Amino acid sequence: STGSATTTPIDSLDDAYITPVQIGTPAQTLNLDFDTGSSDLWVFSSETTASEVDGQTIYTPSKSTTAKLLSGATWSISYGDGSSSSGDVYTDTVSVGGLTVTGQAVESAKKVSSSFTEDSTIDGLLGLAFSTLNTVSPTQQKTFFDNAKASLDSPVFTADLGYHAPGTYNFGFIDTTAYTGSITYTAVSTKQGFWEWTSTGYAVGSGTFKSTSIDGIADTGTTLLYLPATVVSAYWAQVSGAKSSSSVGGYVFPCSATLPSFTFGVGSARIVIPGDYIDFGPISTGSSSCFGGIQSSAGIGINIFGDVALKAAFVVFNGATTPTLGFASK
Repeated sequence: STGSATTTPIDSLDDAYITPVQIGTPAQTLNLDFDTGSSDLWVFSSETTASEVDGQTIYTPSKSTTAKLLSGATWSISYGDGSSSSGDVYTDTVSVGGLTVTGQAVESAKKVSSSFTEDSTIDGLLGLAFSTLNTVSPTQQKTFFDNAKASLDSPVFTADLGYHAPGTYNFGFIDTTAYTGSITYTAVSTKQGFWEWTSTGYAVGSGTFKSTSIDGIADTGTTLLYLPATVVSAYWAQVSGAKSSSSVGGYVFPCSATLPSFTFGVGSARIVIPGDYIDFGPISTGSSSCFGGIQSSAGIGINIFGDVALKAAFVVFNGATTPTLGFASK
């Protein structure tokens, strides 16, 4: 089997992407944030504290003839940005782009933090990291991909995120029309439960490539590119007036600037992030200070190849017995 679904930016900045997901019988379609940095499929629901729901579409398990309470199971998750959610668990039928999993754990939120409430466009998350990170207790649950894998034509999914445009998540096949040149594959460590890999270096604009190993995670659920302070300083030094602002929470730059590109290495291959992808616009409405899309990972504890990086590539998440990651230009 295979599946193919369009993923759409939630706003004009590509802050996140939403993908429609069918849950239950008859189908209830919710728009979920596919997150290769976590491993829980959770939704706003009829159980979510009413004051914490503001415009989201909810899953109502009592209206699904295939929903079953997973008795005794609870979940609770905290994300790198400080947001969180928790609740109980149902199993139900879940379909993405025509690919159906029966008995998928659907984690129903009883509580969500303010950032989730305030984002009316995201109805929940669909985790695509390794199932070892799943938070359900006392019986850990599998991700949608893990459940689908054996049925797929090939044990892979691909992320093809757009810049200010829709893109695609495919399951079970590689669309050879969706990228240019060849796909370069690179090793993955699953030790921390992430799609963790090592970039071979970087360049700033038309500058020379610096060969250096940068360990990080491919994370579709993180907006920006978080890299070591040395690398980030070298990038922003090429933008007149750019500076790190403790008050704003990162590097800012004059909105009048033209940003240089940023290149990262994948083995001997190179992925070029155009300068425009690194512009996250005014820090506040009407400001002439703009927020940068490359930020320091210092104090996160891990480097993160978030959407800024991933949307410059066609990315293969290869879930074979020994997982790997592939990157192609597009």
